Amino acid sequence: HMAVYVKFKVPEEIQKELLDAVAKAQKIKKGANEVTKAVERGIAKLVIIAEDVKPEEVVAHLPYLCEEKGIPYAYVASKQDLGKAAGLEVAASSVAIINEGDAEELKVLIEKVNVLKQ
Repeated sequence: HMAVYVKFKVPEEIQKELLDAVAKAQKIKKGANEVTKAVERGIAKLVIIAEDVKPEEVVAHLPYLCEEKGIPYAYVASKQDLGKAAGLEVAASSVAIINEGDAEELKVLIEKVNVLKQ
């Protein structure tokens, strides 16, 4: 695979961690338009982007925006799965965690991602 917008590989074990962060979150934003607003306003603490978004242009601006705003981001395989972790019955291309369920887990998972992306 790897779409152009997928800038680093996130293995399955950290993908699960990401999904589980999303499911236990207290407040999220869902979908590219809401996610992009939340990064632009500086309320996202972590952005999670599906790898299988088509058209890819829906999410292709997100890694750049996140990097330019200092916001951590990473990937999961499935937008279906992402939408179910976010409490939906439809897919989500992207999720932003606004208020997380476990602070300490978020800070460990954000570092894990830093490392992946080096």
